[PDB]
Amino acid sequence: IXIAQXLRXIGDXFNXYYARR
Amino acid sequence: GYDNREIVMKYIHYKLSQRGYEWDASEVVHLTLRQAGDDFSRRYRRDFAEMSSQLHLTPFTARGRFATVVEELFRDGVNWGRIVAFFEFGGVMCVESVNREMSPLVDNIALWMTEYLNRHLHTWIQDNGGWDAFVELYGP
Repeated sequence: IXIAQXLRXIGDXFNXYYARR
Repeated sequence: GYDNREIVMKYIHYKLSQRGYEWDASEVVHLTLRQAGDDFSRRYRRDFAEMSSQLHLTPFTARGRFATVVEELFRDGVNWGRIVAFFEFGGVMCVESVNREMSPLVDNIALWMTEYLNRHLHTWIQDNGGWDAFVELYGP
């Protein structure tokens, strides 16, 4: 549930880094 | 877009070959996901450094850990970044399986990932432009 919530946080941050326009 | 199974198979084959392991079984989707996965891994290398030992992977723990992690990852939502993390998490599970002398698990993990895409992410993916949208947001 570590690994999963810390993938999640960073996935969201990553999906920032690749925000639309 | 098209087929989730092929997308999984190609991603996993690529992640394993990077570590020198050859796994027995348009292209712009596969390439884009590779590029995104590699940048994800490059950026968050350090952050998930301990992960393989955190995984504590065995034949009895694998399915349960996969469910636990993937279900928690997408509990409150789905987005392309979380999907890339999902693919990378799978890649890590496969690499660790070969490392812990559990290479047959690789086929199971590919099935688990394929099933999860087909049964739980499919709706979101189609509602949000399909793999074509991913290509436009993340690829060339």
